[PDB]
Amino acid sequence: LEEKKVCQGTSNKLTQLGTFEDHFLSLQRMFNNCEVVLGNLEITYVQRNYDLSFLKTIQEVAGYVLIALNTVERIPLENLQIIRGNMYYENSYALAVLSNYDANKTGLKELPMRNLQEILHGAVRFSNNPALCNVESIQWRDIVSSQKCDPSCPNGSCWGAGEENCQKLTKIICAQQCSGRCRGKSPSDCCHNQCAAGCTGPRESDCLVCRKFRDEATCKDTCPPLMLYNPTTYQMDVNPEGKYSFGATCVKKCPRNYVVTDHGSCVRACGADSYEMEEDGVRKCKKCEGPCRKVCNGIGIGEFKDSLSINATNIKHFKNCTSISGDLHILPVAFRGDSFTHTPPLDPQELDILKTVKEITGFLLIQAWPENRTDLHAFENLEIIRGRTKQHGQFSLAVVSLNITSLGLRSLKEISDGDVIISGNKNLCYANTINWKKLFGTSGQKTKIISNRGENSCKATGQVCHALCSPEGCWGPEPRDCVSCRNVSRGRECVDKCNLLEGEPREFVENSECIQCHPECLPQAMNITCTGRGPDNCIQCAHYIDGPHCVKTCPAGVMGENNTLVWKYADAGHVCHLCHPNCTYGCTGPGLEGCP
Amino acid sequence: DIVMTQTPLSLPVTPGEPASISCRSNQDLTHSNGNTYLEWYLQKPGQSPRLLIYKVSNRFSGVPDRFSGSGAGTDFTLRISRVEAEDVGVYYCMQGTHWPWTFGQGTKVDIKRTVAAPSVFIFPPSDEQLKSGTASVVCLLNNFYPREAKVQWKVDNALNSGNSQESVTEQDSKDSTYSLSSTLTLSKADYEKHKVYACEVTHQGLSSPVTKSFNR
Amino acid sequence: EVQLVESGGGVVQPGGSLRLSCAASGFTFSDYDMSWIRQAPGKGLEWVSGILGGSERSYYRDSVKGRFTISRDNSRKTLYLQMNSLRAEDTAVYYCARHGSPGYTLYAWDYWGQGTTVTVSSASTKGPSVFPLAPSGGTAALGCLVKDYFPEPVTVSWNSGALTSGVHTFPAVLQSSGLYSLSSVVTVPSSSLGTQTYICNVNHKPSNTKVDKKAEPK
Ligand SMILES: *[C@@H]1O[C@H](CO)[C@@H](O[C@@H]2O[C@H](CO)[C@@H](O[C@@H]3O[C@H](CO)[C@@H](O)[C@H](O)[C@@H]3O)[C@H](O)[C@H]2NC(C)=O)[C@H](O)[C@H]1NC(C)=O
Ligand SMILES: *[C@@H]1O[C@H](CO)[C@@H](O[C@@H]2O[C@H](CO)[C@@H](O)[C@H](O)[C@H]2NC(C)=O)[C@H](O)[C@H]1NC(C)=O
Ligand SMILES: *[C@@H]1O[C@H](CO)[C@@H](O[C@@H]2O[C@H](CO)[C@@H](O)[C@H](O)[C@H]2NC(C)=O)[C@H](O)[C@H]1NC(C)=O
Ligand SMILES: *[C@@H]1O[C@H](CO)[C@@H](O)[C@H](O)[C@H]1NC(C)=O
Repeated sequence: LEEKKVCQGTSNKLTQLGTFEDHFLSLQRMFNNCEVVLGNLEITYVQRNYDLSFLKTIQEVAGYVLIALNTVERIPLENLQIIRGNMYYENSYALAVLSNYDANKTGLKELPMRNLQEILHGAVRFSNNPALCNVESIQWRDIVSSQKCDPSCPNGSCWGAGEENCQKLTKIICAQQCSGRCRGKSPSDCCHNQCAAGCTGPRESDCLVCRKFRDEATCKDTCPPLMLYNPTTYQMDVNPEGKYSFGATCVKKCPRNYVVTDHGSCVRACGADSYEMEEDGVRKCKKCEGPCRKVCNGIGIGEFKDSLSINATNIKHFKNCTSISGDLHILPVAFRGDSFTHTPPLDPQELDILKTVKEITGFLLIQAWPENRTDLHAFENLEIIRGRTKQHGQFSLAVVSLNITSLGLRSLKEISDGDVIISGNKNLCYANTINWKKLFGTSGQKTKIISNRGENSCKATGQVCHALCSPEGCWGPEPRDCVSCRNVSRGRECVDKCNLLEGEPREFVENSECIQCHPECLPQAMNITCTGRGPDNCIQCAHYIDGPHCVKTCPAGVMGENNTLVWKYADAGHVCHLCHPNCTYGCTGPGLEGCP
Repeated sequence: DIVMTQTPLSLPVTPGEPASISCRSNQDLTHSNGNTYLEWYLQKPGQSPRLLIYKVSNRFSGVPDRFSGSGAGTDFTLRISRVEAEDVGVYYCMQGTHWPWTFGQGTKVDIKRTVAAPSVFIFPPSDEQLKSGTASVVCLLNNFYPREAKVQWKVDNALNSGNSQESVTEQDSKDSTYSLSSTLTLSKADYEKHKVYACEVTHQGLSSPVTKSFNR
Repeated sequence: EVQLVESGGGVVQPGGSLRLSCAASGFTFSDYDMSWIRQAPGKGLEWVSGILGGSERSYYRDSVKGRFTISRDNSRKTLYLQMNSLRAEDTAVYYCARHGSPGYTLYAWDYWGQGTTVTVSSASTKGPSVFPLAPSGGTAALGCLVKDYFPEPVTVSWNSGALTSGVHTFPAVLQSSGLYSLSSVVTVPSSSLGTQTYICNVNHKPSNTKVDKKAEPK
């Protein structure tokens, strides 16, 4: 149980790019002396008479193992002991060897994985390997969770020719008492529960490999946590012995330039739904609130310098954009198509790709829109139009000759420069309820709002701002369309009341917003249920009480101070209380009489 | 421009029988978006062209399944499973994939019938025309099939070239025959240099060439 | 129903100018791209020009570019082709055609106009000379030569419509003079030559020329 040489592994599946020779050299360079593959092991497109002997050094794959479209006779993974299957091939496979043959049905004969004893997660699949010998004799039950071969091999089970390639059995022969794996059939032979492939003895220090984490020369279910439970305070303190996880290893410090997941693991880069920030002194991954930031070029910029409009051909390129550098221009030709360039008409529903757009730095010029839409719903999340464009007229917002009945620009809070023109929209109401000047950031900005539906005709039809709106007007008739609320709001909706004394989920009010009480707060009958966020601000706990905390269950095994665990029991009033220090697996009541 | 080659250019067909037209481009017609904009248009006599087939094999609305198309890349075929008399006209393949869009030269589909020999006539120039200093002598082939016929002018047994023009009627709606005129035009001065004006017709309905002639 | 009705065609000298019109009805014209396509005397179809429904862009075949201008007036549902610097090679029937498949996802054209003719030559208007083609089987043939007229067309009847059976009036040919000529012929009973009167009625509207000619045996 030591540190081992680590490599990254690949995620290319079945892609070929170069010559078989270049590809083979890439593999050789990658896995050279590699003992632990942090990712996947993809062995593809290796041809006959190529030497893959370096693969003999590989002992662990963290991801999946893919062996496909090879014609080489031998793949010598003789020392591969475990595939953890933390990533899957084809949505379900940790091990997949597929189609290792050419049109002559010649190819992979020898896959002597004589030390492969554990596949932690994932499935196994062998397909179309007409030259593969002996692997059909394997008893996979010993490995996966839920010539002829030597006569000495157990039940005719073997990975190859020799006695040395007889399958080693460490699970299915084990006594009924054993949790996990063994060295022999006796209850004396059982391995520690944390052992992965087999053991050299009964202890955590004896395991051949670890099921979860390796902290030094010991296997553990988890790494020493970064935070601790403090029984005196019922709160969480920093752990001075805490460690982060790096692959299946516990480490005091991440390698460079790695970052730390919320899960406390060391990774090279944060995930796609996340952003990075260093707080505090640690480079951390945090999940994005809303769509992750993404700047895209607008119409008349870069690749779109000679593009008339948003249209069928370019629309999907705005997918996930949150800020547009430059303009968005939408013109009648978008919806008509262009027959001469085979530009199809824009599918109206594709316009909802623009729902992620919160900012446009230039101008928003809308001169056409599908007639069956009643508002500019695609731009319901647009917050700012900066109007910085310097060579395309005076208007930063144009809404011209459309069929809409409301603007629906629910999130719009600033038009920093440029004039606004809203003209010729014969069904359009609500536009005069807005004090446009309050949106402006530049002296003298102007509006030109005319030849829309008449204000008096709108009033007479009931097309007015909702009763729950403030006097600041609205973007449509709904309580979500108000510029601001009469009083309280729940999310983006102006509402007549928060669920203080009645309704579910129960709430409190914070700066005129209805905020949900914590789920552990028990709803009170015609009386408030909480005074603030979280499980310490409840009037009454729904289940158990742990100090100031309303909790779902009492703490049971959590890491405490002095390198100990914390166990608690619940009394008749549902209050949590410390177990006696010597009930190291928990208790049902106070004292030694609590842990018989 | 992409050149579209149609074969054959002329297609007599027996009603009720199949017919096929080949269209070949000098450049692959697969667009970058994956579609092949290869179309067939039909222009019936006295009408404008109208789409028959699009994207190689799709029948336009109203077009019966007697018409089909196939092919790919540079090689295409229009097939009519059974020709009807109302299908006569000129068929064009058309390419809309590369700029500029182009048409083939057009295949004229008409009616196949039995061989029929022309009745042949030669007409001397009128005196009235001669008065004006020009001589037009006309040879007529009347009601013949097929359309192909060889008409040669011989003047005192010298074969003439470059001084005649032909006109051919459209296929007769009732007898499916053709009629042809060949008009030999000479100055009066040239006319009066010779004696024997002859029209010699070679046609499939004639066992040997027919020669109509006059003297003057 | 959808209709496209063309006009404006006519005869013009090289370097002259004409404007073709295509009036649309029965659909929303401004929703459709439109093209002009032409067909010369001896050729197939040739695409000439195209324009988008709202005129945002126009397209021209090279040999035409700079001499032709396509345009449209959507308020009058009308398409135009302004033709200037007209060359001999521009002589053709011109069609307008509608891009029924928006953005050319399926096909180029559905509806076409009936066509309008453009003839460009340095020739001038002139009635035809009408000479006899005199008879002598047993069927006889006679006719009338309609020579040296400009421009097309000419119509020819026989005894004012009395004689139709056996009539062939040939397509006109274009002589090196730049003038047209055709013949109209009729097969007739040999026995009838002595007894029956045969008159070709020729008409040429552009020169207001109306001729009747009696054809007698030789
Ligand atoms: C719809 O959007 C597409 C893509 O945004 C536009 O396609 C782009 O059109 C421009 C101009 O037509 C192309 O640039 C041009 O390149 C030629 C080089 O052959 C050059 O001569 C021109 O001066 C011009 O720079 C651009 O390549 C093309 N991009 C793509 C990806 O196709 C299209 O014009 C838009 N159409 C409408 C109706 O909105
Ligand atoms: C243009 O917008 C108007 C207003 O939304 C649409 O008219 C409505 O059509 C629906 C569907 O039948 C009716 O339920 C409404 O009563 C109409 N509203 C009014 C106030 O009359 C119209 O359909 C849209 N045009 C197109 C082509 O989609
Ligand atoms: C708006 O509603 C808020 C509740 O969010 C009101 O705050 C209350 O003001 C009344 C005075 O009439 C107090 O008795 C309550 O104690 C306050 N409520 C809370 C939750 O703190 C506020 O009065 C309302 N104001 C307007 C103008 O509607
Ligand atoms: C857009 O964002 C979503 C959310 O994470 C993601 O699943 C998807 O792959 C993204 N699409 C594109 C084209 O980037």
